[PDB]
Formats: sequence, C-alpha cells, structure tokens
Amino acid sequence: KQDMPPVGGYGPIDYKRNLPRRGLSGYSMFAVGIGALLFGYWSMMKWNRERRRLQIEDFEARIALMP
Amino acid sequence: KNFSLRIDELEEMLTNNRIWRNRTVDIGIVTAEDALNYGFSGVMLRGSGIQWDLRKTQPYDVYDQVEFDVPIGSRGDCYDRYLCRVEEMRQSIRIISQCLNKMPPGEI
Repeated sequence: KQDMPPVGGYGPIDYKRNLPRRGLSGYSMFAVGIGALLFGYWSMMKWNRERRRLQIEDFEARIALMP
Repeated sequence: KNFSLRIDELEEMLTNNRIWRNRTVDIGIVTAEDALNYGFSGVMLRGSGIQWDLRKTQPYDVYDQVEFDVPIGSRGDCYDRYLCRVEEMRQSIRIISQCLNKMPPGEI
C-alpha cells in the first residue's frame, strides 16, 4: 500500500529559452566611444604644449651659458 | 525543477558566441538521398531535413499518451544537427514533468 504517486505539488520548470538583458544597443553605443576618445585628445595640447614650454626652458639654460 | 537554468548556461556559452559558430558552420554538409541511402538513423537525420522518428510513429509502452515535439534544424551541417540537442533536452524535462502526474499504484 506504500507506493509513490503524490497527490499534488508540481511546477513545472520551463522549457523556455530567453534572457534578453540588453544592454544599451542601437546608436547608444559608438557614442560613449567617440566622446571619450576626443576627451583623451582634449587632454593633449594642455600637456604636450605645456611640456613644449618647458622644453624651450630646458634649452634656455644651455644657450645662456657657454660663452 | 532546477535544470533549465543549467541548460540556459550553455546557451550563453556556445549559441550566441561567434567563434564556436565560426568553428562549425557549413561543415559536413551531407543532405542528399545518399544521406539516407547510407542508412543513417536520427540526428544526422531529421535535423538535416527528412522528418521521421521512431518516437511517435512506433509505440513502445505508454509513450504516445504524453505530449512533446521533435526538433528540426535548417540545413544539413553539424551546426544544424547540434541545435537538435539543445531542444531535445528541452523535451525530456516536459515529459518527466508530464509522466509524474499519471502513475497509478499497482504491482511490479
């Protein structure tokens, strides 16, 4: 008399197949790429030109002496 | 009840990936009537084309009294016999969740 089949309690689990967790698509990408890229170029011309100012300063001490 | 999450893992691991797709597309394109004159059985059959199986044209036991479908892929390569096996495991979960509701007590 002690056999298995239970009265209730069932799901089931799915046979489904989906995980569309997107994801900033469709022209939202290529937008964070370009602006941060020119931001790095914007970081230039305030350092290389600044080091160029120090570069003439470095060559200044050479020319002032040597007579 | 906790298995379809594990098959959703390998979907992220292989299906949407490109390199493994690039590793197997258009490889083993055998689709003609010599794909059946060679006497092949299932997958490397019906997933390449010809719909036929021994699972609902020929009974075994109480096996027709459950509901399911059989996968078919598009072309006749390995990647369209690979995608039988993802859907095939998505059928055995249904059948087990259908078989448990229908068992009577009895003898052995």
